[PDB]
Amino acid sequence: NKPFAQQTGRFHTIELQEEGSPDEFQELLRLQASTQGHVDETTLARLVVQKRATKAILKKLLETADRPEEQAVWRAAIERLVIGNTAYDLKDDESFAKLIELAKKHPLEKVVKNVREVQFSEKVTLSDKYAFVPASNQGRIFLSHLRRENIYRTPTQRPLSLKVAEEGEGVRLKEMEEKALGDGALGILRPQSLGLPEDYTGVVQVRGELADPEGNVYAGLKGTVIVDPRAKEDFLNLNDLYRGDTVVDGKKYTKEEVDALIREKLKTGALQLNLGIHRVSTVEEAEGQYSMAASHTAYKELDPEIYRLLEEGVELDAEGRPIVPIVIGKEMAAKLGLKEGDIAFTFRNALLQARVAAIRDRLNAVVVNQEYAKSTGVDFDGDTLVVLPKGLPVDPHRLEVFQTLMAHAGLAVEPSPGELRFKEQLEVYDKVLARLSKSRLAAELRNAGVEDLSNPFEVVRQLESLGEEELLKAFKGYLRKGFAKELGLDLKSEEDRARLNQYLFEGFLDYRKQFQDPRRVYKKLPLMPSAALAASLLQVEAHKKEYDPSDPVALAAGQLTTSFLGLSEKLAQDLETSIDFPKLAEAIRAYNQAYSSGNEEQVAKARAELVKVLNDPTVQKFSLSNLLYQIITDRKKRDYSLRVRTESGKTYEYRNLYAVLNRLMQNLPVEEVADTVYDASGQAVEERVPLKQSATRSLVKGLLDLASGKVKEDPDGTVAEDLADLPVFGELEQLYGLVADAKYDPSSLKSALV
Repeated sequence: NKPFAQQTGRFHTIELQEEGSPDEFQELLRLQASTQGHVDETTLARLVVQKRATKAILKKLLETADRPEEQAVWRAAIERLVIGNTAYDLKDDESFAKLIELAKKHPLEKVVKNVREVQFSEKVTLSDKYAFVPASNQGRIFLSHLRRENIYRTPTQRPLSLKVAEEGEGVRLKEMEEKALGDGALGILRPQSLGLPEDYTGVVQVRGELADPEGNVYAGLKGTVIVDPRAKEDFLNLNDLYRGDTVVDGKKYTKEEVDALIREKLKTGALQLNLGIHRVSTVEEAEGQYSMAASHTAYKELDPEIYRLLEEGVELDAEGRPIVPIVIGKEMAAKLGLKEGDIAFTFRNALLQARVAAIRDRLNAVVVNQEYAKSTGVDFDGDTLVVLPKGLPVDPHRLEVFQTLMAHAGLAVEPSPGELRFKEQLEVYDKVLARLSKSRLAAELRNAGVEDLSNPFEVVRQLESLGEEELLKAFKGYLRKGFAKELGLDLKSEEDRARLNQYLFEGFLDYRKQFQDPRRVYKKLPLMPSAALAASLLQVEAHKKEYDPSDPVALAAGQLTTSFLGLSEKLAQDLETSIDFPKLAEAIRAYNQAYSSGNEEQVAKARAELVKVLNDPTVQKFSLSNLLYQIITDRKKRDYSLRVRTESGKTYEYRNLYAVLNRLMQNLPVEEVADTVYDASGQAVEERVPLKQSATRSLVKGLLDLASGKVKEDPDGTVAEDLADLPVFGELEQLYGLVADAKYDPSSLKSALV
């Protein structure tokens, strides 16, 4: 309902972009289009984030001369401010006095127009949208800026307060494997303890913190919990909380160092958990219905049938479309007309075929194994799965297809077959089957309608399907004597005999209820040779780097550069209308076949065919489009870059993804907008970034005082044409101070700005 900053009180929040006012960053971004990609987006982003934030912090520092002890917290979001020639070290009671002095005597947009430098506190955490600063200086908040924005900017409803302790009544803090309850998941507590309607049974998405009476907060939490009355204690996994890795009072405290501090407070019974609910998992319609996704691993304890069910593999159907075990609720199973064993479909708000393996009375999640839906990138912090009925009015894609496209685009690589869930059992069965097929008993079976004896799950099914109890005792009795010999068990020894029925039935035959063909049910799904190929064709990857953690602009600057994820997505859709998915699919199926068991000529020819479909320009651009969308989405957290390795042998690094997106769009070569160029092994052959930066600060200065007449030149063929008639122009002028120092050769300005 409102930001967890405000529902908890930790931080004060000031907005960075005012009411409906124009996006000055979207405008600067067409300096990137005019220069054909030779300015630096994240520098443009910096100038904007420094302006927007300096203005906000002043305007607050003025509306807050009346609430004057609340002002003092905003004072220390800015250390030193250079306006004109005078410099204002706000820590001085002197300088600060003077700063608020001129603050009133001149209107805001003129004070900001003149700030030449600004340095922010370690205390202010800047983002694309807000400036957060902590409420009281008394305590200390042991998490990094990235995580404060992560945890505290989300809207949650009114925050609860739960006791943490190890013995007694409260919440307990186990120390298990990381992600042990699934990735986005960080705890299992009872519906009652966080105040939900009696015996709720689902998952709920929270934004909690872990604090003490004195105002120190040691870990913050972001993700979901699993609500369930069937579990005994309310417990949070500690290794899934965000703690440490930050600098309190000049020292970095590591994860490990803060984890020590918690165990010491926890023992003293002075450690709470302030938790805010953000969305409670209903089951609501979409046809189709959907709710949140839980990992089956968070059920080995409570309801281990669910755990063990989704643990025993996924089966590829006869056409290669994986069928994945899910577990749905009563409500859902109703409205969508499904019962145990029904094949449905599911996708995250790739479209996979689902096999219902269970139905529960009070469940309102959709519980899946995550390793088998990694192809729909399900994330157990809030992601929702949709289920559609058995009606199947669509074409669900093959494992090779998308697994091959996903790989061509750097988001998966070497051809491995799977791990068969039933490997050793099926070898035994094939040894026995040799003899069975020769026997009289096999003639009897084929006379009663069972022709193909190769699928034991089918022979047993098709039997009990049609009468034939005697032929079933005979088939079941045959395979006993068979496996017992095959495994050297003595069939008389009553504990050796219970070991057969343990191996043949309990471990093998009974799974005929979940799977259709044992020969196609996998423990580790395979990697099709076409996708290992597809990945060797494009050398595109998403290289990780953290935003400078010392400097609070880097992140907010970074988040502004995300603000065209729109165009990255239209590029994908507009692109995919072209690709003939028919021929893509056949060319892949050709290769994977001719790979597995094919002659030498075809493993040659199917290779050259698929390759020519994969090197097709519209395919390459489609896959490259898909990568960029992931990178841009991830730059909302880290300084990710694109890297590409070309026929030159060299690899190019990009963090100007808006120029990359334009070049892809207008079918221009993408290499000149690269930031750094590396030499095969050799690195740093060309570092283009420092040039691109001071160029940016020049062109901005140009664009600005060309549009305002301070340059006697023709603001006409240029991007300054009509700028000064536009609302956004009043905004851009508030960042003239930060680009004043720059210089530009006035002749070549008209050329740059066209």
